[PDB]
Formats: sequence, C-alpha cells, structure tokens
Amino acid sequence: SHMWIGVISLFPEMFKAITEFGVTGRAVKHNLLKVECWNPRDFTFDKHKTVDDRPYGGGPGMLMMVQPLRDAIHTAKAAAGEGAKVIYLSPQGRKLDQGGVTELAQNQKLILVCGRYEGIDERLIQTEIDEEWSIGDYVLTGGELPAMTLIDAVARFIPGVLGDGLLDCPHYTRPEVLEGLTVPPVLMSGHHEEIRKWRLKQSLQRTWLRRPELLEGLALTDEQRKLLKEAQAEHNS
Amino acid sequence: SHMWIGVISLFPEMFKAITEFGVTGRAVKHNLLKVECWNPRDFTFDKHKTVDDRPYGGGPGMLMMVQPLRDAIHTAKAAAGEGAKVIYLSPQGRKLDQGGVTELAQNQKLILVCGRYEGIDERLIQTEIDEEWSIGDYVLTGGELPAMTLIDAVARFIPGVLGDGLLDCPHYTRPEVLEGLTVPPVLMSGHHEEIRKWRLKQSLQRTWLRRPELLEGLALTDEQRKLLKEAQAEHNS
Ligand SMILES: NC(=O)c1cnc(NC2CCCC2)nc1N
Ligand SMILES: NC(=O)c1cnc(NC2CCCC2)nc1N
Repeated sequence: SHMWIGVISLFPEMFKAITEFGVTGRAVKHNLLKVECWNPRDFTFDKHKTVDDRPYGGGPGMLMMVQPLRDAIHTAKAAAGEGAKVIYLSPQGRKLDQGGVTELAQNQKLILVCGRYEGIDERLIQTEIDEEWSIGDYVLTGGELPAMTLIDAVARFIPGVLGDGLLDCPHYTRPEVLEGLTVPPVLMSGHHEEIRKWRLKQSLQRTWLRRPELLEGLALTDEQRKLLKEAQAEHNS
Repeated sequence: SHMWIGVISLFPEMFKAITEFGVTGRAVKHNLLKVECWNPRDFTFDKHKTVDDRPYGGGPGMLMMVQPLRDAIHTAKAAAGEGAKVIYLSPQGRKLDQGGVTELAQNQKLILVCGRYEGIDERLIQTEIDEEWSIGDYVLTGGELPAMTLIDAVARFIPGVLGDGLLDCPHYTRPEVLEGLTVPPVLMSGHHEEIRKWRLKQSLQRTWLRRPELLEGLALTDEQRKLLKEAQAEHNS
C-alpha cells in the first residue's frame, strides 16, 4: 500500500532533499512513495511570472498571488483524482505529533500546499483546504520544510520503507570504552529479557525526568509502573 | 551580525534545500548565513566507507558508527573555533518553540549533529554535545530536516535576511471577491488603526478558538483583554 503526495511549491527542487537521499529516497526510487510537485510559477501568465501580491489592508510583506496558486492546486486535485486530503501547512494548524502522523499516514493520497511570503489568502483555506497542520510552534520562511517533515514522518508507515509514547532509551555501539565511559554491562550480558527491561526502564526514567507531561497521557502497564517506581527510587537514591 | 552553522550529516546535499533557494538561499549567497557540512563518510578508513555499527544489546537497527562521526564532529569544532554551541537533534531533546528559536539565534556559531539509523552512541552525547533539541514530538528518518528547520527559523533573526505569542491573523489579497467570499470591508477602509485592531482581535480570537492553552502563557495588554472579550462575546452571539 503505497502513498502519493502532491506538493504545491514555488521551490519544488527543495524536495530533492527527501526524494533523492536516504530511506525516503529509496522509498521513492522503489515506487513505495510518489512525490509530485506543481509550481504556481508555471501557472502565471504575465511576462514576469508574478507569484506574489499585496495584502488588502496594507502590511509589511506580500502574500502568495491567488490565481497561480489556485490553478496549481486545481491541477494537483485533478491529477490526484478522488479521495485526496488537501493540507495547508502553517503555525495556525493542528500541531503535529506522532499520533497525528499515524492519522495522516492512513491516507493513500495527500496534497500539501506550501506557503511562502506572509502566507495565502484566507478564502483559499476556506475553499480549497481540508485540513491545516503545523509541525510546531515556530515560524519559518516557507512551508516546504514542514511539508518534507510531514512526508518523511508518514513515509515511515509505508510497508517496505523501513527495515509507544515514551522517549527513546540510550543506545551504545563500539567501542566498549569511550573517553572512559563504559557500556552498561547488562547490554553485554546477552540476557534478552534483562536487556528489554533495562531499555524500558531507561525510557520511563528519561520521559519522567525530561518530559513528565508525556507520562500523564499514558496508561502504564503493571510492568511499566513497576520499572518507573524503581527508576524514581534510584533517582531519589 | 552573521551566523555560522556547522553541520554533521551523511547527506550534506540535502542542505541545498535551504542554501540554494528562497530567503535562506539569498542569506547564504549574501554571506549573512554560512552553512558548512562535514560528512562522517569522509572520515572512514575501511574500503566500504562504513558509517553504521551494531548496537550493544541487540535490536532491530543500526547506530551511527562512533569513530567517523566523532572525527567529523572534532573537525567541525576545530573549524568553528571558540564559542560554538554543539547541538544534537532528536525527539529526546528540548522541544523547539519560538522562544527557543530566539534563544538559539543569539549564538554566532552552532554545530548541528544529524542522527541517522537508530541514532548515536549515548556517550557521544555526554562527551561532545552541549544541548539536545527536538523540532517536535514525532519520529523521522533523520535529523537533517530538523537541522534545516532550526537553521531556517534562526536565520529569520539575522539582520538583512528578512525584508508575540498569538496565532497569525487571516490575510487577504486580490480579488475582492473569491468564490463568493468578499474581503472584510475594514481592510478596504484605509483606516490604519481600525485595521490594526481588527487584525489583533482576529489573532486573539483564532488563538482562543484553536490554541487556548497559548493564551494562558500571556500577560495580555488592556487592549488585548478588551478585544478578546469582544471576540468571545461575538462568538457567543
Ligand atoms: N511551524 C510550521 O509548520 C510553519 C512555520 N512557518 C511557516 N511559514 C510559511 C507559512 C506562511 C508563510 C511561510 N509555515 C509552516 N507550515
Ligand atoms: N522530532 C525531531 O526533532 C527528530 C525526529 N526524528 C529524528 N530521527 C533521527 C534521530 C535518530 C535517528 C534518526 N531526529 C529528530 N531530530
């Protein structure tokens, strides 16, 4: 079950960063993920291929020009056929987290609209956009990095692309001693069950110390409650 | 006051997405922003230029190999000279928001370490990394998009690169009527003070409706309290 993602962007070449490299580049080459871009600049008709326009009411910056952007979106929708969810990325959208990613990854087709300048006309959001998503509470120069971020996150859910609420456990590889710091002996033990439990305990400890609010949203298993209690007692010596 | 950002990455060509395009591409061309990449692959010595390694304790995936990555980091640090803050990007880090961006943007030099595979050896975090940052609570195939995201966000603070706690107001441009939806008349009025207040009221309304938790962190001005009260009364008819 592959995924098709239409992208509307003034800078489609930025998307080479995900389509030509690494796990996502492989997903594209192997036709697990298809990324197709439309550039509003190609839908302009004036001699200087104008893609921005002045905001009503005045203001510092420009907005994306409506007609080229609208026509690009319509073209992507026509290419997508039925059932594509159209998403605009901005700080005003639903904040993305891994539950949100798993929801988005249920769609076979997405169209991602990337804002530039100061953004896009509100009526295009009303008339063309199904959902608005943010990758986090910060401001960027464009929606392309947010679109790529979203693409990379959902691509991990496509079968073939790759080989629980808590932060990751610490990881160790060679050498056994690095600037005087040794690998925890349990990881050398070959005791699979002890190693599982140690990793889970470490994730519980690190989530508690760094992101305690994330624990509040979980229904811990008996085992997790036990390991967390242990980590907390060790922390309190 | 420009910014230098060292990047450690197995896929330095991904960074063309920010160094060759748009506002950030211009910042680079004009020497406001300098982005310099070191690839651990160039610091390998074996015939197959191996950059991953098996985790102690077992597990599904691989980690980044310590020696090539450590040597790349040391080389970037030597290039940076004194006062560079070294950052590793991962979901285990401090979650980035715009206050975090403004803090990071105070550094003249940053080195950004991009994780691949299942991550990096914990002792490298202990010995080489000053700070750990996340761009949000979701999992990606690599730290490069997070590094670019961070770079784009802080670049906005560099003088020359560009031309308050609340979500943005709606924006409008031509045409005056779009699929039957008209521009709010206040924006056509030319009344600058009325336009300012309308925009601020809209931001307060949209923050309240979509992200009410963001309001809790603000000390609203008398004017903002008034406009928010108005928006809330209109909402309740
Ligand atoms: N946190 C985010 O998701 C995000 C941040 N900044 C922007 N900037 C664009 C949108 C308007 C003009 C440029 N887009 C995003 N999707
Ligand atoms: N939310 C984030 O910031 C983020 C997410 N995923 C990753 N994946 C890398 C890190 C370990 C191997 C791949 N890095 C990040 N910085």
